[PDB]
Amino acid sequence: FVNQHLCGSHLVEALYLVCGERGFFYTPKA
Amino acid sequence: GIVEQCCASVCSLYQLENYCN
Repeated sequence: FVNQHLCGSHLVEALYLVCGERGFFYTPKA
Repeated sequence: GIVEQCCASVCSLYQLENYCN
């Protein structure tokens, strides 16, 4: 069994793909 | 009851607001 923790939080974080666009405005990941 | 749905712990709703509106 491969050791890797996976949960809803992981799915929730994965949102950065569609979220965090802020268009062309760049700002620290926060 | 959304916190338990995501995980039993180590999971907060406040985390979604970090990247999305």
